[PDB]
Amino acid sequence: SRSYPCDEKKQNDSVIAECSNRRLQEVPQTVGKYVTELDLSDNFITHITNESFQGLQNLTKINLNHNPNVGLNITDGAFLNLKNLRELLLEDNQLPQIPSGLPESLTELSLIQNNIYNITKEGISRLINLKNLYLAWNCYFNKVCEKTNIEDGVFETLTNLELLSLSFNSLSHVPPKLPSSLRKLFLSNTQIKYISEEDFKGLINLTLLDLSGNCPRCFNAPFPCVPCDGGASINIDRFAFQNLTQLRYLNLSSTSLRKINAAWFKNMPHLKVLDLEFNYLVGEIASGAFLTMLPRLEILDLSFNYIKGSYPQHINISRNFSKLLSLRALHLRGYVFQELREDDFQPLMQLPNLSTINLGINFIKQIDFKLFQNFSNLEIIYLSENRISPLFEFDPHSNFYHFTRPLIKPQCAAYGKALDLSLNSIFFIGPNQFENLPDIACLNLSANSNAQVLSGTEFSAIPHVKYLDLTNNRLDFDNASALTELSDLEVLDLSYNSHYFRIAGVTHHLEFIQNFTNLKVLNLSHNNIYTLTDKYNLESKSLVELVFSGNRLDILWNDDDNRYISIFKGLKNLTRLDLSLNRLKHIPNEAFLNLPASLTELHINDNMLKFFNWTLLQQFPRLELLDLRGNKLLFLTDSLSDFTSSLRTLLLSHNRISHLPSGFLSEVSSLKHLDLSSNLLKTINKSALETKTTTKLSMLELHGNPFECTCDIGDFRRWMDEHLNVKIPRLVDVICASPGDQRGKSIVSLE
Amino acid sequence: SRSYPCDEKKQNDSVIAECSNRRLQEVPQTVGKYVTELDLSDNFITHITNESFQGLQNLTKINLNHNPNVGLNITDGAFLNLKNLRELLLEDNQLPQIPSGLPESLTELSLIQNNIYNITKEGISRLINLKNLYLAWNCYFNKVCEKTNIEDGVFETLTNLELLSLSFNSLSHVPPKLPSSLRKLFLSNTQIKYISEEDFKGLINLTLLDLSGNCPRCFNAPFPCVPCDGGASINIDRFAFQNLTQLRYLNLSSTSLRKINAAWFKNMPHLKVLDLEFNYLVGEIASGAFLTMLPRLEILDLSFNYIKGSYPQHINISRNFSKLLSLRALHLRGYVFQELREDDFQPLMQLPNLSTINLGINFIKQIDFKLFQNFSNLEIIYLSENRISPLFEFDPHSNFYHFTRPLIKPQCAAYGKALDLSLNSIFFIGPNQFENLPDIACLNLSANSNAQVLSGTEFSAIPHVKYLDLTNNRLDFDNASALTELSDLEVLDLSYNSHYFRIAGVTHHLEFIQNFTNLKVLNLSHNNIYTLTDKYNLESKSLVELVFSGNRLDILWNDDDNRYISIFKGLKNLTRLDLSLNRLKHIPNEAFLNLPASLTELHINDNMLKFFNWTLLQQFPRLELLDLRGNKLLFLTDSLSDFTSSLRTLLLSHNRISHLPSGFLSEVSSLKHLDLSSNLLKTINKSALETKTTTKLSMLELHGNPFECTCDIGDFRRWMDEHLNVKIPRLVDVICASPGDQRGKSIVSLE
Ligand SMILES: *[C@@H]1O[C@H](CO)[C@@H](O[C@@H]2O[C@H](CO)[C@@H](O[C@@H]3O[C@H](CO[C@H]4O[C@H](CO)[C@@H](O)[C@H](O)[C@@H]4O)[C@@H](O)[C@H](O[C@H]4O[C@H](CO)[C@@H](O)[C@H](O)[C@@H]4O)[C@@H]3O)[C@H](O)[C@H]2NC(C)=O)[C@H](O)[C@H]1NC(C)=O
Ligand SMILES: *[C@@H]1O[C@H](CO)[C@@H](O[C@@H]2O[C@H](CO)[C@@H](O[C@@H]3O[C@H](CO[C@H]4O[C@H](CO)[C@@H](O)[C@H](O)[C@@H]4O)[C@@H](O)[C@H](O[C@H]4O[C@H](CO)[C@@H](O)[C@H](O)[C@@H]4O)[C@@H]3O)[C@H](O)[C@H]2NC(C)=O)[C@H](O)[C@H]1NC(C)=O
Ligand SMILES: *[C@@H]1O[C@H](CO)[C@@H](O[C@@H]2O[C@H](CO)[C@@H](O[C@@H]3O[C@H](CO[C@H]4O[C@H](CO)[C@@H](O)[C@H](O)[C@@H]4O)[C@@H](O)[C@H](O[C@H]4O[C@H](CO)[C@@H](O)[C@H](O)[C@@H]4O)[C@@H]3O)[C@H](O)[C@H]2NC(C)=O)[C@H](O)[C@H]1NC(C)=O
Ligand SMILES: *[C@@H]1O[C@H](CO)[C@@H](O[C@@H]2O[C@H](CO)[C@@H](O[C@@H]3O[C@H](CO[C@H]4O[C@H](CO)[C@@H](O)[C@H](O)[C@@H]4O)[C@@H](O)[C@H](O[C@H]4O[C@H](CO)[C@@H](O)[C@H](O)[C@@H]4O)[C@@H]3O)[C@H](O)[C@H]2NC(C)=O)[C@H](O)[C@H]1NC(C)=O
Ligand SMILES: *[C@@H]1O[C@H](CO)[C@@H](O[C@@H]2O[C@H](CO)[C@@H](O[C@@H]3O[C@H](CO)[C@@H](O)[C@H](O)[C@@H]3O)[C@H](O)[C@H]2NC(C)=O)[C@H](O)[C@H]1NC(C)=O
Ligand SMILES: *[C@@H]1O[C@H](CO)[C@@H](O[C@@H]2O[C@H](CO)[C@@H](O[C@@H]3O[C@H](CO)[C@@H](O)[C@H](O)[C@@H]3O)[C@H](O)[C@H]2NC(C)=O)[C@H](O)[C@H]1NC(C)=O
Ligand SMILES: CCOCc1nc2c(N)nc3ccccc3c2n1CC(C)(C)O
Ligand SMILES: CCOCc1nc2c(N)nc3ccccc3c2n1CC(C)(C)O
Ligand SMILES: *[C@@H]1O[C@H](CO)[C@@H](O)[C@H](O)[C@H]1NC(C)=O
Ligand SMILES: *[C@@H]1O[C@H](CO)[C@@H](O)[C@H](O)[C@H]1NC(C)=O
Ligand SMILES: *[C@@H]1O[C@H](CO)[C@@H](O)[C@H](O)[C@H]1NC(C)=O
Ligand SMILES: *[C@@H]1O[C@H](CO)[C@@H](O)[C@H](O)[C@H]1NC(C)=O
Ligand SMILES: *[C@@H]1O[C@H](CO)[C@@H](O)[C@H](O)[C@H]1NC(C)=O
Ligand SMILES: *[C@@H]1O[C@H](CO)[C@@H](O)[C@H](O)[C@H]1NC(C)=O
Ligand SMILES: *[C@@H]1O[C@H](CO)[C@@H](O)[C@H](O)[C@H]1NC(C)=O
Ligand SMILES: *[C@@H]1O[C@H](CO)[C@@H](O)[C@H](O)[C@H]1NC(C)=O
Repeated sequence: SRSYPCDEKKQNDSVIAECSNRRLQEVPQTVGKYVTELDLSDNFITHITNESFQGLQNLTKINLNHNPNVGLNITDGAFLNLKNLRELLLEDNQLPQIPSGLPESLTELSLIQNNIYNITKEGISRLINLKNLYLAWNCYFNKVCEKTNIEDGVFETLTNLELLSLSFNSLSHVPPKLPSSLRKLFLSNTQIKYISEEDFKGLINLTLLDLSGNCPRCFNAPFPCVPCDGGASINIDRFAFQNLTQLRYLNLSSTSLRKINAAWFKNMPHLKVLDLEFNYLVGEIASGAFLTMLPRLEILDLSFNYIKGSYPQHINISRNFSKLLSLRALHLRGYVFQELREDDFQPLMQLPNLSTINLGINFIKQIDFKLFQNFSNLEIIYLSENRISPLFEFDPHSNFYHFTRPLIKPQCAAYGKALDLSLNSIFFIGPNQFENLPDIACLNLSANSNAQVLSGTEFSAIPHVKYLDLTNNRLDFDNASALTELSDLEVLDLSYNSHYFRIAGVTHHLEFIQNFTNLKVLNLSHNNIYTLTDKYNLESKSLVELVFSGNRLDILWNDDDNRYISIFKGLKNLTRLDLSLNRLKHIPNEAFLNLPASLTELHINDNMLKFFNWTLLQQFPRLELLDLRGNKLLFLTDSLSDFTSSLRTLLLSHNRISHLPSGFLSEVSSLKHLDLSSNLLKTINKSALETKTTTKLSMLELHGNPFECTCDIGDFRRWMDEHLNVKIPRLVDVICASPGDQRGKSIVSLE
Repeated sequence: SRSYPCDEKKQNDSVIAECSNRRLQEVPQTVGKYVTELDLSDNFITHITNESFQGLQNLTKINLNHNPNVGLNITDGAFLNLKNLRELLLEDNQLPQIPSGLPESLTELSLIQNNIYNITKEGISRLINLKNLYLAWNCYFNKVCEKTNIEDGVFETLTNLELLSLSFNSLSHVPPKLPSSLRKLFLSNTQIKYISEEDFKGLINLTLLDLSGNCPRCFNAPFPCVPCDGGASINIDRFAFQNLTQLRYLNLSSTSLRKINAAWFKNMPHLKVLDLEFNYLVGEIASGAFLTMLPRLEILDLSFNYIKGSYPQHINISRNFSKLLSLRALHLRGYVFQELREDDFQPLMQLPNLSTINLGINFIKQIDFKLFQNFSNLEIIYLSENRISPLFEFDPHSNFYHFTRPLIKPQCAAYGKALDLSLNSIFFIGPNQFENLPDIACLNLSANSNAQVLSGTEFSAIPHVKYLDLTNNRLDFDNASALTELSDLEVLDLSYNSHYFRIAGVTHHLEFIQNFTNLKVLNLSHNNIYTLTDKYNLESKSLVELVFSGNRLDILWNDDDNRYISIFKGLKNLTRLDLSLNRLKHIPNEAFLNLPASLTELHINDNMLKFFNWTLLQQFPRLELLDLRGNKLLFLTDSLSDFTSSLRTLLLSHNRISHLPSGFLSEVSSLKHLDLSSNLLKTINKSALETKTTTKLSMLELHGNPFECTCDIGDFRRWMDEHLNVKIPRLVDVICASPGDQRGKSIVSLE
């Protein structure tokens, strides 16, 4: 009753099977007949008939995507026997045609990233229960392909269809006779140079229209890009939008617009979000009649509208921006101006809800920072990637014109008002740098090439910063009072400040750490710390988490040196310590005993450790997680039960362990998750995993071990059959290296 | 007659065996009896008896360093049977004593890095042929160890001894009764507070004396450091040096000297190198009477004399520096001053021979650069690691107080006068930055945080730069005219300028490359180049070498994009191309065929390639070296000789190849060096390696293949004996992965 090759899961009272990435050459017939969802994606399967899915009654969803990995053949009516089938995902299979004989039970069908140039009534019209249909990315860029032929009224007969995506195919015309049920319609990069009055008429319900990339703006495009003749603007009929009163989302990005007709929006009182990126809008941003027509708009994206070859002193914002009442986020990137003056943003200052200004990639040399104060609600000021100084490669499921991730890390933003100045030129913070700013809880100074010695006065004008990102500078920590003006500081990120730490001759002072009452998280990673001046110890009463990865503890804890022996002992509250990537061959016993006893989580992974003294765990009563992955360890104690009562998770993967000690797990009742994968194990003995008392072990990962498949391994199989409460993942990757005839086979199949 | 386990090399008409790092548990009995030198270092050997070396007549040299790797037991008289044994290297063996009954034939004995606390007549005084004796690093730092007992008169009887190294042991006094034949005496870090008149009295042959680290300067020490009481200076009697008239080299580093007694040098006409580092000499550097005593001095190291807690405006250089008329290099690092004024260096400007001035690590904010022109001979101006703005962990065989590597890369300095500005704050190069400089052939701007768009005017004042290091900046290459003012430019390093390259939205211009008539070497590595503006090709008629590693050719050569297909074709002179670390899964055939036909050397290593089209090698008539290492490749052609006339070296290591096709070594007469190491080969059939016609192959690397050890290998073993002209290195590392009873065995030992 151990599921193979697939893994069985429990989700919303329905059990699902994950067969993905298992190197399968066909549809496994061992799939449990009770499964409602089946993921076959990323395998070698070359064929599908009506015999593949047999016996599966309740199956509602099948993922066949990315098959074969590195010419999928589907028969006519291969899916026909499946009555309960809802969602079918065929993406990236090199299908020359829409498969015929698809069931009429389909509510969702994704053919994305295939060779299909023909949308036919024969394959489509019969399925009337379709909600979502994904045809995108069949013909695009420099791919060898044909123009998409859409047979007349192929879509007319799906009267339930709420979503249609034809994006990234050669179309040249909006398809006629679209069902009035359409909610979202994606026409992006379809080569449609003209939008008529007739095109969208029947759609009274449209929530979203994507016309983007038709007559694109092609200068400096990171994809093969073909403009309309002379680089003309897309032609939109004055009345093209008259009948869309429900539109929430309009994507006009990269349509080469020099002009917005305000009457496009006349009939769109509720428009939420308008994507205007990659057009020529500098003229419209300055005048902009259409901005009077957008009272409910929450998100405006004007990014990359810059005039080629122009570096203007200031950005010209129309007073009519003040008419955008509901505006939440304003995105202006790639406008390209020299200087931000307080009076240039005047139209934005009265807007009640505007929480976000995105000025990224403007090459801005200077900003009058007092201007953000005069706004009302700003929670996010994103200045990243400017010149501010002191004083298939494309994911088909992603937005094509910008990244969709948060501008600021959620963990920083959740503290309060956020100012992101990262990837700029502020190499020295003077006395007046932060004056007349709002009360900033979240500050990103990352990547400023800052070489200064922070003296304790630099942040006085913004004392309430909780989260400070100083990463990727060259900071010189020469002052014990550094940063201590921020008394409320919770998270401090010092990563990638290695510049001065690497020099033995200059002085290094980390003592300021102890001066914070509320400091919770400190990241010291990749600083190359091997030496400190006069004070060898880190000390904090508050600190919870310390990331020390990417430093040299191999030097600090060198056998001939007593000085750093207590380096972490003074962090009295510490529950999480990351020692990874320290080049550690061995940790001196006394050094390990000096780690804080409060630790619940300890990462020693990705070092060179040949040696671990397990006895020392006796001094860490709270330790739930020990991560030893990526070391050289050849040996396991047999005594672990007397070393720890607390250890829940033990990660040993990618080590040299050749053997599992008799009664390895005897009496260790704490241990839930043991990862033995990617080791030297030849086999596992009877007495190895046997215990008389209770055990909560729920997961054991053996994959990547060179098991000897002779009868010696029989007992382990018998252990596996006896305990099914212990989950063993990727059974297909648990593989017999010997005997010669068993090579490549899974250890779960044997005489 | 294939040598095992050692590899036997021919050196200066003699024969040496390299046995190092072979995991040998004891001394091999198979060593050729004609070998003059034997390196057993870094093995597991735990025992040396008089039966270990039997049969070896002419052995002059034995290296036992680092055994066992992670207590070497040497029996009394073990080495006695070796009459011709001269050099014995016993380093890092944890020897508790000097091994008794060593041969009287020893000229050189190295006991460095052991546990020996007693130097006795029994172990030493009988070796009267000793020239070099190394006892260093036995007791030092926080190591648990004993003060060194040196038995009275122990060295007295060694009348040929020219080199004695006692450094890093606790001595407390110079040993009495040293032989007058001494040339070089190393007493560093021996805890000697006082040097009397008697200590060196009779050594009239001494050319080198090292007293460094005695009464050390401990502030900011990156090792456990114990100062003399009160941090006081070493006490050197006025007459301590009076008889050493031959002294060339004196190391006084870190002796805590406040004052230098000029009479120390009264009798030292030959003194060439003086090391004064890590003392408190700022006063002496200003006054400097002792300088008059050193007109023959070539090298003076004053580095790290800074006064604690002091950041003076100017360096104060005594007029008496003008007296050093033989000075070649002056090292003043870590003096710590703000500004370098032309007058400050006056005393140096008439020194005829001074070619090197080292100003590293002073935190200098500004220099008046015109001063360097008043000098006479300056070839090396080292300004690295300053504040300049726009206008066991210790190697026992290395210098303890500074790196000995060249200040400037020799490839760069060879061109002429060098200015090294690396690791400063020059973030913008203005019109006057480089005015009044000498004719600078070699310029290092690395790690200056420079974000500018170089327009072609920045270097005009130093138009003759041959070698330009721009690495580790954030350069915005926005101008086709960049650098073109340097018309004689030969080597250009742009590595780690990825900042703006990684942003798709900004413009990227590499066209400037073509404007150089003499450009030879170009490093573009780790720039993350995935997109360029309007001009997709790199073109030069001059270029010989191009390093493209760490870029994205996976993106540039993506299937759906034809734009970069010719990217390297326009480099018509190119013989060397590095395509490593481009994340390549495969290379489009036409993209490959557009690689310059002139290539003699091509590196595709460390990509993701599963496919290589060998046929395409036809278009590369000059290709000697193909580097495929670190890929996923499963497949070799059996037709290879059809595709290449020229291929000398083929590196296949770390790939997926499990099989060698029949009749390969047939007809390929060009291939001397083939590396198949770290592949999946189970065996090699007869059929693989046969050829009728000649085969020039001189090396074949098999290590790391899971070899099958049945009689099916006997075919290959047969081949190996029948060709001794093909050397297979690391034979101990060519190891059978089956049968289970044959595991770990080298393939070279079997029935
Ligand atoms: C022009 O502008 C318009 C409007 O801004 C863009 O429309 C958006 O397009 C993107 C990308 O195609 C859509 O993003 C995707 O949304 C999918 C829909 O998810 C819905 O349902 C799920 C679950 O039922 C909900 O969680 C979710 O809230 C939605 O209600 C998601 O399924 C996608 O997620 C998957 O892919 C991403 C990326 O790989 C992964 O991160 C996820 O884990 C997951 O695997 C994705 O988020 C977006 O929905 C569209 N907006 C609207 C309103 O529908 C156009 O793309 C744009 N044109 C171009 C060419 O840029
Ligand atoms: C310097 O070091 C600091 C401190 O570690 C780093 O900052 C932390 O980075 C880690 C990731 O490395 C963050 O941990 C992750 O947080 C994500 C945020 O989740 C929030 O919201 C979700 C719901 O969406 C909640 O579940 C969650 O409680 C949070 O409220 C999580 O999504 C992540 O969980 C996933 O990944 C981890 C493994 O990475 C799994 O264990 C989880 O099961 C799950 O799969 C993860 O927990 C952490 O939040 C950061 N902390 C802070 C203070 O910001 C810096 O990144 C580092 N700096 C540099 C340069 O590296
Ligand atoms: C105080 O100052 C004095 C004077 O500067 C220093 O004396 C020097 O000390 C260093 C390190 O001990 C010596 O450097 C080593 O010299 C060895 C001897 O080489 C001689 O013979 C070989 C051929 O047999 C020639 O190649 C060479 O030119 C010499 O004639 C070298 O063998 C060493 O190189 C080996 O080790 C290094 C480091 O591991 C490797 O990089 C090399 O590849 C090689 O494996 C090494 O170069 C130096 O010779 C001394 N100078 C003199 C004139 O004797 C003191 O070190 C200093 N005190 C302290 C504590 O720093
Ligand atoms: C950007 O890219 C450039 C161009 O590749 C890099 O600069 C080159 O880097 C390599 C080092 O990787 C240099 O090649 C090496 O040259 C050494 C110089 O030796 C000189 O002098 C000796 C005599 O003392 C002569 O034998 C020789 O002809 C030279 O004149 C050699 O010692 C090296 O040989 C050793 O290593 C190589 C493998 O690396 C082996 O093939 C050899 O057998 C031997 O073991 C090596 O050949 C090259 O000279 C540099 N060129 C220039 C123009 O400087 C940059 O480093 C790179 N930038 C960055 C930041 O990475
Ligand atoms: C301060 O600003 C810097 C620079 O803008 C921010 O660094 C950026 O952080 C983002 C989000 O974490 C990174 O994006 C992510 O990269 C990872 C790893 O490849 C990927 O898994 C995610 O999906 C996402 O793409 C981005 O790489 C990084 N940029 C650089 C150049 O460092 C930083 O996050 C900011 N700090 C705060 C507190 O927000
Ligand atoms: C310009 O200045 C920079 C910075 O000072 C120089 O970079 C430095 O180059 C040296 C010499 O190659 C590097 O040291 C070497 O490191 C290797 C690898 O670890 C080691 O095997 C060698 O023994 C040697 O010590 C050093 O890492 C590097 N420093 C930094 C911070 O990047 C550069 O060489 C200069 N360019 C020229 C033309 O001189
Ligand atoms: C040779 C190095 O001597 C120690 C040192 N370390 C630093 C440092 N990390 N930063 C500095 C910044 C400005 C001025 C001096 C220093 C400095 N200094 C110089 C001094 C102020 C005398 O300590
Ligand atoms: C969103 C930016 O689009 C193109 C661009 N690329 C760069 C660049 N690599 N560098 C710049 C430096 C100074 C001023 C402008 C630019 C610039 N610019 C701006 C502009 C001058 C309009 O091209
Ligand atoms: C401002 O936002 C709130 C919700 O956050 C909403 O109730 C209100 O309608 C918004 N005001 C405007 C002018 O849209
Ligand atoms: C830190 O810097 C401030 C300002 O330079 C200074 O007043 C204070 O003395 C410094 N503290 C130290 C050196 O620990
Ligand atoms: C210890 O850590 C916890 C968790 O963050 C925190 O609530 C508590 O205040 C800390 N103790 C001290 C002394 O700051
Ligand atoms: C492990 O540490 C203990 C101290 O609890 C010590 O007695 C023992 O020697 C250590 N074991 C090894 C193998 O070093
Ligand atoms: C030193 O310089 C003078 C000329 O300034 C030159 O004649 C002499 O040859 C040089 N000496 C050495 C040893 O290079
Ligand atoms: C490069 O810069 C120079 C100097 O500013 C300018 O004259 C020239 O037009 C620029 N060339 C370009 C933009 O390619
Ligand atoms: C081609 O390379 C060789 C070797 O560097 C060089 O001599 C020659 O000048 C180069 N050709 C041109 C056109 O510069
Ligand atoms: C190898 O390249 C040649 C072009 O000369 C092409 O005909 C052949 O199909 C290629 N082989 C493969 C497997 O792509």
